[PDB]
Amino acid sequence: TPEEKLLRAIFGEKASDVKDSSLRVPNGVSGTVIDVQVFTRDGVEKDKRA
Amino acid sequence: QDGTFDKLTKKEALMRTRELEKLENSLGGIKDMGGLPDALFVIDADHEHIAIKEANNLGIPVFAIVDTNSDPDGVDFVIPGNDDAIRAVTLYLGAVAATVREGRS
Amino acid sequence: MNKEILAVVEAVSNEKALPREKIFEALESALATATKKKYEQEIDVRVQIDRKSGDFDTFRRWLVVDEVTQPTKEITLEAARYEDESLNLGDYVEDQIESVTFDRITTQTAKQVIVQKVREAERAMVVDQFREHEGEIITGVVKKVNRDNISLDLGNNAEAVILREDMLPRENFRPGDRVRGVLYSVRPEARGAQLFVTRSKPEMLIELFRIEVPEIGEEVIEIKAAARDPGSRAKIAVKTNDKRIDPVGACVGMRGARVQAVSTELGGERIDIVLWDDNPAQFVINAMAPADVASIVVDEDKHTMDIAVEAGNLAQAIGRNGQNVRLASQLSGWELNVMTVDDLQAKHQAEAHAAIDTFTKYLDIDEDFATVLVEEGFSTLEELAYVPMKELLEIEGLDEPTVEALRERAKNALATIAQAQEESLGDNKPADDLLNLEGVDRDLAFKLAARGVCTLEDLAEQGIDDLADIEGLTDEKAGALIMAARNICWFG
RNA sequence: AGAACCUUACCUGGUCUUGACAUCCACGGAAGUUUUCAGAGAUGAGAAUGUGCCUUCGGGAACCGUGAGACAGGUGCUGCAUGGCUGUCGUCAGCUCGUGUUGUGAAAUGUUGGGUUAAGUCCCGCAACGAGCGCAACCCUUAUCCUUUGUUGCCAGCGGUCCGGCCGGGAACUCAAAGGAGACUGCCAGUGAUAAACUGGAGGAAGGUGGGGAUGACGUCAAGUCAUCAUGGCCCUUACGACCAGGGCUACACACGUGCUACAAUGGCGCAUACAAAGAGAAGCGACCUCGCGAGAGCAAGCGGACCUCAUAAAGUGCGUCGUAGUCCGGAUUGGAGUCUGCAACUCGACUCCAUGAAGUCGGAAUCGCUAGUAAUCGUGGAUCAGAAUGCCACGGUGAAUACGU
Repeated sequence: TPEEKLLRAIFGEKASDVKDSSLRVPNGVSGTVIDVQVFTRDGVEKDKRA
Repeated sequence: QDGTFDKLTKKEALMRTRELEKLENSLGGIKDMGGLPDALFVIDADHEHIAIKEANNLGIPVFAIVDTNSDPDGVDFVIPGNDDAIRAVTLYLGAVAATVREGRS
Repeated sequence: MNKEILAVVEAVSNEKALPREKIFEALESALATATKKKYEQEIDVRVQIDRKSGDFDTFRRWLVVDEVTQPTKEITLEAARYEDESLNLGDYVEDQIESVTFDRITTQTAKQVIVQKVREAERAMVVDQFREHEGEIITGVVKKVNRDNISLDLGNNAEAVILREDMLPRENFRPGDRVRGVLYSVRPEARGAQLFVTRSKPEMLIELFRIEVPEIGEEVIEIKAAARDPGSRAKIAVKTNDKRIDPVGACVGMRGARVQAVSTELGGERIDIVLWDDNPAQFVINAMAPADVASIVVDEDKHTMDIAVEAGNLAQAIGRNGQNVRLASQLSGWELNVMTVDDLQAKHQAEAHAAIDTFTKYLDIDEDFATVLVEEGFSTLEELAYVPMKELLEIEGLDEPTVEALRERAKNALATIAQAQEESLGDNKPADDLLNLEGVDRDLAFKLAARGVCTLEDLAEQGIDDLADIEGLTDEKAGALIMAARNICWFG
């Protein structure tokens, strides 16, 4: 819409990709996250948590 | 009042004021009155014979200050008296306007 | 990016006929609200959009106050003047903060605020358009039927409502039906329906007659009054200044065709058309149609009229459930009492006897002289006390001394009656005597006087036990009032 | 908006009829194509060769022949049975309606008058107040300017020049094609009833609707067309329908209508040379070179088009020259030799060469056109068209006189 098109001005993104949805995970189990591994194929920019 | 000089061309701008002006001085003072009148207070019934006879075709009660050269037959409530001078109108109109004012209560 | 802001403002301005300024003010408020939600603390935020570039700056602001209660939104005058010496109490200090990235979240908020402003201004335009048509018959299509109202579509995004009270009792509308009704109210409410339409009120009848009778639209015939029982029966009163036109005949039309068209639009409502008269009694006779009136007695003081009818016409004059008398009373503005000729005579004889008994009792006159006063039209002690002396002197056998004595007796009888009621309750006598004791309200004085305690002496003679049953009087308050009364009566 | 045949509806004569042409049904034959022909041709007698698709192969579609018919056909009569279309009063300013109003009424009033105008065009007055068809304005073309684009259009300043805008190159210019600016009594003065408006002036490319055009109010002639076509009747249907060859529409004591060419010296002939616009073009326009005195022919660029071609404009001018004559005026008519179109030029084409040389020497009664880039005069293009203009429709060159006035 005109308001979604206005993202080009301040944010800069052309059309925010094409659609919008964040890979969310399913249910059935609780837990406590004890250990996180991040492996990076060489050449790719490491983000701040890596 | 809002336009007719900037909405369109200047040729029709000056012209449509004349359509307003010629309609104002002859009709404009009756504009906000809907329906047939109820009493015509007339200043002269002689040269305005077409005025007094137009109400009798509609049964409106007429009031007219007539002179000796006028015709009393047309008007119902005939008021005799001089009405040609300017001084007589000062006594006439100011008095009869108050009679409608006491009726507006 | 830049030119895209201008293209969006131009597209929205042209499509919604809305001021660009109002859209920007709302986008600024939307972005300020979206910014406030990204901070954990309650901050105040101003956003300013540049009208040429579409670029926007975000400012956190603090209100300059004397005492700071909210450190997240308020700053002391001393601290504000450290940044700008020109600032006063009530001004704002502004810090430029990082403008929120225009993600699909801000985009959705901006869309919602635009849609809200578009609706607010579409609504203002609808109110301004329909304000000139207040009092007129509008035609709508039924969009939705609820239990309590009907929503009409008028076109051009204008919605009207008919309330349940504004409908006829037997009407059943379906979505897609066409409905006519009078626009009787335009409300500039920020939420809800703005246009209120009626089919039940008298204005619907008046405007249907204006459309169906050209002589009413041309102001040749005037509707003076309308009384209505919606979907059952109505009465209209018509006048004309043109003696060549029958106003009733014009409203009925050829074989009733005009009145039947109006009746059909109102679901078969029966319409009586009556001639307006400037004489109230003649107008009420006309309003009572189709019942024949035998006599009318007018009570100007009570604004009531007693209507005598023949015993055969009584049921017609009252009508089904009193509908005819009620519609005539609403049309005339008078309270109308319908009775038989025999009942009216019996009522007048009972009133005359009650007036004679009152005059004999209070004026110390004989029954023969009291009868003469009633035959001359005097019914009350007030009339005899206050009427001009000339009218009393027109009565055969009254001289100026006897009229003066009669007026003095009438005034004294009125004073006696007033004093009696003022001592029976708490109007004046007990509102001064019994209420002398400090603490006596007017209600308590009337409660005391209802027990026969009318004076401050009567209260001084009471025990606490004699007053214990008076609602709102405690034994302590009773004891205090009796002692106050005794202090004034016995020790003053 | 163009009759040699065709056209063509007419005449002489040769032929044919459910047919020149259409829908429907029956059976055969594909259709098609080539050839010999009877005869003036039509039509008819034939003779070869081919015999394609769908396959419901016991039949449809495409198409020819034969037969029966119901019909088809008619430029045959009625324009006063009519539609459509069109002419004219006249691009004159007029023709009416609604409601109110006056009169018994038919009707009148409005639209009448004082002014003014191209104009019931506006203005004022008015028992009338508004509305509609017209007038005007809106549309097209031309009148100057700015902006966009720059080819096949153009050449100012810029280099090479077979010195041709031909070639680099340039974007202002002419020109081109789109959109706007602009002229509206807008400004001034006098006049005029402080009206409308008129007569001058200013600025302006243009000034009083700038010029031209389209546009044609109710109705009038019971105008014209039945032959464009459509169509009620009426009538023919071995016919007034149909097919072919040839003729006629062009014939000729005579009168009128409309033009062309002239009667000459601001004129004719010869030589040299200047200046257009617009339009047309594919079984069509035709360079160039070449044979040809000429009309044209041969080979053949380019161009289904701002480029190529028709297409090298005429008076004008400069000069020579004739010398008021029926003559270097005029050229009708007539004989001979040819050019192309087309099956065909005799009745009955245009054109060309050589020869020929008429009437006519500015026109009586009477009558017509035209008020400006008009009259007059000159040359060009186009539709029609195989071919066939002096006509009609368009274009531009040159360029007047007079309008006291009713």
